[PDB]
Amino acid sequence: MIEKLRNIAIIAHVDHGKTTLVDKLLQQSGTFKERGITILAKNTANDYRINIVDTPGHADFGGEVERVMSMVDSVLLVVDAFDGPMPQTRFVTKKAFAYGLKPIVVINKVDRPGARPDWVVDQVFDLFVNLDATDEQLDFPIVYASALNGLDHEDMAEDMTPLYQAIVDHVPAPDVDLDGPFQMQISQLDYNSYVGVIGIGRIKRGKVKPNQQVTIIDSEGKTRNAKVGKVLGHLGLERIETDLAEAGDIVAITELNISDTVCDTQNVEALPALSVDEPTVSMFFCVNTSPFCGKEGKFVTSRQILDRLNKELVHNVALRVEETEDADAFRVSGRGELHLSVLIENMRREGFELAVSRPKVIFREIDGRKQEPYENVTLDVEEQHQGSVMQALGERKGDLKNMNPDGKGRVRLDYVIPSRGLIGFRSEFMTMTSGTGLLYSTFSHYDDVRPGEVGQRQNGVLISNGQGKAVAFALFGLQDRGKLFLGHGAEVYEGQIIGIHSRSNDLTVNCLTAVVLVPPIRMTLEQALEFIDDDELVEVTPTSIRIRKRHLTENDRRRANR
Amino acid sequence: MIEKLRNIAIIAHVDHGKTTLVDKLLQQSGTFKERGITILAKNTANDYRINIVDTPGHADFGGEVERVMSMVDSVLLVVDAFDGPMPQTRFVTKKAFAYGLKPIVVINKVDRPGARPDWVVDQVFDLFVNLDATDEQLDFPIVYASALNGLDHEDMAEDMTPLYQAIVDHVPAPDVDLDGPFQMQISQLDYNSYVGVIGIGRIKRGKVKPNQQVTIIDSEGKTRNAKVGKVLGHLGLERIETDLAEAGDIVAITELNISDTVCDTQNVEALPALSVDEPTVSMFFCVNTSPFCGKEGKFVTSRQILDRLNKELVHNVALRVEETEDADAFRVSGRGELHLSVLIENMRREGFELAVSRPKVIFREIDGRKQEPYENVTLDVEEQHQGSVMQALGERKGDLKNMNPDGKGRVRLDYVIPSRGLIGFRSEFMTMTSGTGLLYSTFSHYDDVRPGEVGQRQNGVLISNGQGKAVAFALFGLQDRGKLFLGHGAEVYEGQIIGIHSRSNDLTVNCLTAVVLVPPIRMTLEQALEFIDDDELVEVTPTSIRIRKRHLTENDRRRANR
Ligand SMILES: Nc1nc2c(ncn2[C@@H]2O[C@H](COP(=O)(O)OP(=O)(O)O)[C@@H](OP(=O)(O)OP(=O)(O)O)[C@H]2O)c(=O)[nH]1
Ligand SMILES: Nc1nc2c(ncn2[C@@H]2O[C@H](COP(=O)(O)OP(=O)(O)O)[C@@H](OP(=O)(O)OP(=O)(O)O)[C@H]2O)c(=O)[nH]1
Repeated sequence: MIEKLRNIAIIAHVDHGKTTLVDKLLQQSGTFKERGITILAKNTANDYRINIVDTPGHADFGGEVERVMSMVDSVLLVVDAFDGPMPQTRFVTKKAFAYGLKPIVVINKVDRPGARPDWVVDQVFDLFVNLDATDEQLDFPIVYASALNGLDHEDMAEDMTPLYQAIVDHVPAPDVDLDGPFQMQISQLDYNSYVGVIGIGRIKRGKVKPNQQVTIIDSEGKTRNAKVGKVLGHLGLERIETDLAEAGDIVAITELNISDTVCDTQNVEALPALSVDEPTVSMFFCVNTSPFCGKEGKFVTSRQILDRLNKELVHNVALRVEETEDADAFRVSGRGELHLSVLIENMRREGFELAVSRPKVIFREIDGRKQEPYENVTLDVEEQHQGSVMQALGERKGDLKNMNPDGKGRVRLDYVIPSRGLIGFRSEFMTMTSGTGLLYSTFSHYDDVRPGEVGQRQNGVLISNGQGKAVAFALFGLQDRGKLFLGHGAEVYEGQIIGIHSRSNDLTVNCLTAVVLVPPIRMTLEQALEFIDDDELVEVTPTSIRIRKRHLTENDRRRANR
Repeated sequence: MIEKLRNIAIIAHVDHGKTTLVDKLLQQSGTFKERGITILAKNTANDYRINIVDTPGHADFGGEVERVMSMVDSVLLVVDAFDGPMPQTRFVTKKAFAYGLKPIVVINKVDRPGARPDWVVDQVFDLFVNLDATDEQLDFPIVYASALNGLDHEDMAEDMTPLYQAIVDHVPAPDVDLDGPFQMQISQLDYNSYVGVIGIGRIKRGKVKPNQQVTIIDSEGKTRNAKVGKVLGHLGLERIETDLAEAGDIVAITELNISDTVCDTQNVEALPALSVDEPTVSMFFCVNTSPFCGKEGKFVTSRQILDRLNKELVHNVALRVEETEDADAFRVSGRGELHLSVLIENMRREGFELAVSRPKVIFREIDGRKQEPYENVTLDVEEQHQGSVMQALGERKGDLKNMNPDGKGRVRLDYVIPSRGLIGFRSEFMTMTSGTGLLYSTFSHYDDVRPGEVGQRQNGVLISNGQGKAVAFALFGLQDRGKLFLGHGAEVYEGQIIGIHSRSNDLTVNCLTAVVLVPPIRMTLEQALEFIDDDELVEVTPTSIRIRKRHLTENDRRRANR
């Protein structure tokens, strides 16, 4: 059972000719476009299973495939005999060397009259070498292939059985331990409207029963298990129990994640592996409980938000979601802020109403000291805006690297700064430069702490105390103590922010009780996200953005004290 | 002599009150705004010298100050008693902790009626702590200060002698070796119209005589020495010989560089230290020997180019220049390509005529394997231009990190690629996207090799064979075999490129002998630089850009064979 299994992954390009093979290969199945993940070719002339996971030619985002070939121990790279190798395979293959197994080349479309076998074999070598190995040698691989089912190999018997061999000879079964505690890391992931969350992966240690307690790793939660199932033909069928080394799937746990892990409960722990897919930012997703409880849009009862969040986790790799104590709340994490602000803005137009907390970083503990994540920052501002921007960032732990003046009168700057400290300067490096704040930046890596808090705002806010439209009567008078997000006539409610206060402390005012008034500010989504403190939320609807305190009345604000 | 010296550096901000102190401090000098680098306060009630190097409040580019405080062992930070600490000192000071000595706080303007001594001392602590230390403690420092020459310290005798002490107590003399072979690394740098190149730095080992042979390090050259001089008052005066630990200056060697080194010739070698100021790119600067030998501009005879190159090396820190075998040629290196293309474009408008070779990288040998430099690349292109840009970079060793789609229909991409391989895609990622090729990128660090050559072009070129204007007679006929940088009527010469050829091989054609002609391409400076091969040069004048082969006639091209 253990030495039988052969875990591999297919790769093909615009020459749509994958299976094709598998389809015809099915010379076993139930003897008596398109999918999937995966397909068994359990065959003989031993009854060896052969799990075959499709590696997508379409590059998803944040690198899906890293996870795919972490399962398998070898690969199948199909190529056209007339065309030759192609650029869409370069992304996959270049990632199948460093990690990393024996490959198997498959020269298809030989049955074509327009075809070039000797030339393609030679064309492979030169583009295949540039990717090191550094073996091959064999690299065998170097088969014929005919979907339609001569010269070179063989030729030519049952253009099928010969291949079988190719896999079983050169691809080995995974070095994994049958016995001991159960252990598995979840490589792939998917979802269904009723069924819930789904697993998929190889099996590192032990075995699994349908009803069998387990524990989640990276954090602590240890929810139960219910139903389990494996793979046969183009289908996923149920199973009572199975051992090891099997690309078999699973349901009824948690939320669960890509690069997550879950083993037994005794004599185990833990599971590492990042590899470079870990998230860096956390924020909450809780349902809108404010005075527009399902007014402006359509989707509200936390049931469906979960679905909407889950369904993204199928083809969004760089994303993690987590369950909470209070069930109308979910912590959603990702590769960045604009990786999370995309999710939010997409849901607005679909017609959602909900609220999200402020982005705190993921200080992922890397070896002794509690490391946090940093970004390589690029600025292009005018020379008069340098002395300001140097000051504003030198206060957020702004270590400068290589400023480079560019003749013009315009100057370039290259900072590196902690993610935690880079929350807020997206508003200010625009407010300073006055439109000409050419700036966006990339993630670098995990570095030490600042340390201590650094990305905190000064100011308080001008808070309301009732429902109604803002008036000349109030707004022209309130706006002397700092600025405004709103203007003449706008339905507000108790617990909202209409604007900024000129000092650090906050205020509760009434807006209902020579104007001539100052327009308001354009606070967009991500600007609202970066803005809020550790006691404020961002109310988002399909129509406009409004910001609120977590507690509505002035006295409910005074309640928060421990 | 050795335990006497005290090497320190001043720091002050908009409160222009440096010296001020020094000026009045001169209580020795020759007893019987502005400068400089540096000033001695050789005094007593031992005759201890005190070299004082000004650290500029103006941030230069590529970090000048790293080098400044590499000389000194402590610092003097002057501050206003009324105002307090300021943002321009944040850049300097934050770099005086990690490397790194005892500081000395100086509370000036106490004599002002508007002044706040107790408050400033307290204001220091909080902004001074955020920069770790992690001592202080003392941190003493904490003196009075009156230019005009009470409460707190002292007070108050000769508001001058007390200070002297402050330096001599807490600042130590440098741990350096009097004896053995001579050794020194050149921290600062400057130039004069006749005199030549100048040194400046501390003294690590040994001593120096005026006429005394020596050797340069990082490479091999071992040119002679002629004249040497030290510091007394606001002046640099000559000296017969001096030992160790002395911020003393020097002339008549080489070219010479910042972060360069030069020791004896026996029992020595070598000098390290980068620290992060090393260059990454090399290109040549040779005089224009082509058929516009001093036509369109004014400056040509290699004498003055050297001056122009040298004078930049005073306040351009991220730059290195080197001498050659053929004296009408100089290798100029820097922190990048656009750090070097700025120098070039500036010289054009001044009225220079010269030529430069193609940028090859600086594969600086970092530990065993010959490492080369890499860049964090950022792309913002439209979704239809992704599949192209992935192919074009996957061929230049384009390892993708974190692609991030942004809802719109526009997509973001974050590559990392070897500098060597990123030469050329600045033309192509514009030629693909068709104006919308939002791209510039930052240096990352030194990584392994590709390896092997990767940033080489395919095509040959359409080369001329005589002087005259391009005609309908030729150009409409030549342009069938690839494209053109020029059009109807343009004075050319033998050995120039007018355009591209459709295959990899080159061609020699005549342009003098239904048109209707295709306009030409706009080949700018940096586009011309990235374009040329390892046997082509870029001719730059104050008027327009033209590109040529290194050898003029077709037969002179056939000459290059070994
Ligand atoms: N001559 C030849 N062609 C091959 C071979 N393998 C695949 N093809 C071609 O590929 C197309 C389908 O792509 P495949 O890659 O085979 O589909 P698959 O993902 O399900 O394997 C077919 O085009 P189609 O017929 O237009 O599509 P359909 O009508 O089959 O749907 C078929 O002609 C081969 O060995 N020889
Ligand atoms: N009250 C007071 N002022 C101080 C003190 N130290 C410096 N200053 C002021 O600083 C200005 C000059 O800047 P400094 O920093 O002293 O010049 P420096 O670089 O040569 O030392 C002077 O202004 P100025 O007089 O307008 O310039 P000038 O007429 O002297 O050129 C002077 O009034 C101090 O201890 N007390």
